[PDB]
Amino acid sequence: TLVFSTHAVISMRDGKLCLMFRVGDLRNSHIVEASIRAKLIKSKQTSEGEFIPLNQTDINVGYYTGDDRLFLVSPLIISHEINQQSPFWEISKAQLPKEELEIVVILEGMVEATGMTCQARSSYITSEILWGYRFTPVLTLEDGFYEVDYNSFHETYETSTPSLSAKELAELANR
Amino acid sequence: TLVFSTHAVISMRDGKLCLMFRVGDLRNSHIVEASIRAKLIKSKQTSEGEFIPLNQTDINVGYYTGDDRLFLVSPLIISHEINQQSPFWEISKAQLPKEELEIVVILEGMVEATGMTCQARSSYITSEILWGYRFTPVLTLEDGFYEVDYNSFHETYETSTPSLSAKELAELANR
Amino acid sequence: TLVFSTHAVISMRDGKLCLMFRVGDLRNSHIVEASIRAKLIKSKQTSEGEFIPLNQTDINVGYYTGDDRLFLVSPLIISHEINQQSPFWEISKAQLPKEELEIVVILEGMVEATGMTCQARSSYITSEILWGYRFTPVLTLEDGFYEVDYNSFHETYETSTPSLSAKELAELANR
Amino acid sequence: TLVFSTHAVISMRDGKLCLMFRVGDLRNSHIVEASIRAKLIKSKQTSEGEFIPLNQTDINVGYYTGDDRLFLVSPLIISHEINQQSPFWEISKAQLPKEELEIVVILEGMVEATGMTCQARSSYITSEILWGYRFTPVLTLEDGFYEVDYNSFHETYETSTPSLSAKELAELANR
Amino acid sequence: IQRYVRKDGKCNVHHGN
Amino acid sequence: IQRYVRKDGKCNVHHGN
Amino acid sequence: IQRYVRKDGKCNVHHGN
Amino acid sequence: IQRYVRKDGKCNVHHGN
Ligand SMILES: [Mg+2]
Repeated sequence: TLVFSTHAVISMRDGKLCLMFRVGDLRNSHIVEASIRAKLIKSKQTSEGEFIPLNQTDINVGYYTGDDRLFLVSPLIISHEINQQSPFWEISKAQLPKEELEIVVILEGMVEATGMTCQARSSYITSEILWGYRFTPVLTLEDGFYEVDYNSFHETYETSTPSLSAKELAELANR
Repeated sequence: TLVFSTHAVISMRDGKLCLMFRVGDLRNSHIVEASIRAKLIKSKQTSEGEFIPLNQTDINVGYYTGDDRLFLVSPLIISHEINQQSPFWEISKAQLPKEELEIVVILEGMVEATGMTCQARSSYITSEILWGYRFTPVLTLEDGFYEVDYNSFHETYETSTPSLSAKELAELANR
Repeated sequence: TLVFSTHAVISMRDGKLCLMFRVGDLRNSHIVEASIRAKLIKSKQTSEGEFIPLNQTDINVGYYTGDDRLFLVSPLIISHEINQQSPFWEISKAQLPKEELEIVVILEGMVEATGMTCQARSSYITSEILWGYRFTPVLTLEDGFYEVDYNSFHETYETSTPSLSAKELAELANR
Repeated sequence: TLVFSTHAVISMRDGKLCLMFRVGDLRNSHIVEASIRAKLIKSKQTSEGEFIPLNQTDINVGYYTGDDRLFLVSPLIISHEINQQSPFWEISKAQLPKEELEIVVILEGMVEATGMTCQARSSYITSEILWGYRFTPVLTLEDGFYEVDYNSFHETYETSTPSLSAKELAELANR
Repeated sequence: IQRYVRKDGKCNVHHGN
Repeated sequence: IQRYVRKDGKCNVHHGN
Repeated sequence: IQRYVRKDGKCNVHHGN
Repeated sequence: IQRYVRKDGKCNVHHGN
């Protein structure tokens, strides 16, 4: 059994469009100085003529706000907000699948029990990002009890989501 | 005997409203690369319909100014300034107790003597945050002598403090 | 055999002028918390009269964007964008060679297999920076196969590049 | 024999007023992930009535520019630029000595040879900061040879320096 | 209201494997 | 389209030495 | 004025346990 | 012009002790 989301989701969170994915914890320990980071792998040719194959570019996940330093004790849903400075700013539902790209996700931290440091890498190909979905919750707050269902760790349902590019959605908003 | 503040306080510091708490040192060593960070745990449903239970959000404690990298050799009073970008911006004295939230506080650093790395976690529930109080000092500057009284480490007294929301206090200030 | 670019290149990338150099990976392991940083070594006398010999100054390589935290699994081309805040802002092709300076490049990370931490330093003297060149690609995307040719790791070709100072190029752009 | 500046200096560097101090290297090794940081220790009572004895506040040394991550292979002169956001903004030559404060300086890094991590702390009391001085150079560039004279490591000479507060100097500049 | 984290530092539990 | 990185975490290979 | 930290690096003391 | 740092990585020397 493993702990890292399989698919990624895109949908609305308080008006803004967001790219989301879950990240799993460790049963046998707490991770110190844990940090989540995510790169965007995708070839692109500079108008300048130079063709960079698999150029990488960083993806906002809370670097500026410090919200990329995780307190992982329970599965977390990392949420990228899709803004002007997002590489998906101009990508829409129908536009998604026909993108020749990939998202790498990297989790670093120093394990406590083991006194060693970990790095768990993973990826998502265009055909692994799900537009218009949200993650099934996996944390129920029972009577004086908080509990996770790792049986629903990957489970995702479908939600009403406009098929417009983040940029377009913000353009209509102005009107 | 332990070294991490029990309750948290909120009161004025040079006009601005602040959420405060003490953080203890280590007798047998100095901590290198020590860093204090604090998350805000609290469930909230996006107007969008998705209900996130125990969503976490980072809490300014000097990340931007670098003042979150501690020089801990004596008990310190970490002070969060409550600004527009504070999750308490709209919370007032009478509003406080009826909040279904929690503050997690995390201290990381590499111990010197032990050559190991530590992480001391702790929390505060709505019913553990004290509005209108300040921490009793625990560092007297005797004649050619600085000294702490860990007997007063948790001791807190009451101070005159307006029962308005940080936002409101700043709105009156404009007038 | 080694893994760190010999010469550095300067040319256009989407309009902006950039100082580039390649950085090699490790065959026998992945590097965690890998970070690329680069200093600018060069003596300069303050108009104030004080002469600082070999004063050092940091060089933007993605600190702000976080793009200086590398995911190194394949040779990467670190690209410094030459802006107002670049020490080369006012340097042009013909101006280059007659500069009494040096660029130090530093790569830090914790190796996985070895459980040790590395630092690979290197430099470039004025007579080792090549104006108007680009790095030969070293990553071909064969039929269901990505591959590097470390035989072309240092190989560089010549490209059309204006012989103006970054500042000047931006001044003409305004007109 | 040791490697950390004894006194600190304040004087002009390209118009701006700066607080300076030297920092020593290690003979037997290179330091990775080396970082210089500096706190300002000084008691102050909030207009609010609360008296904080030995409150600490961070001191700009290149955090924002990343210039606080040192490449230490030769004695370096850390230079704090005294700006609006400097705790010395309003302090002038004649004002200096009568200040009840102290500057702590902290150097952290992981040693290479020893595979251990260091922290070298040090301080400066009001009566240890020298106004109107500059550090004697300790790096001569002989014929095809760079060399340090640790005999001049602490040596400091006197330079023409206005006895105005950083704030005042900037106020005259406007006129 | 029940805690997510306890004063001492330990969390509140899961069920897997 | 072929991956650069695999779900498990391993990359896609080179030829040197 | 008495120091908080000494040139060598050691601090100034407490009383507990 | 003489280097401060050499391609391989080693610096340029001092005289103390
Ligand atoms: Mg570290």
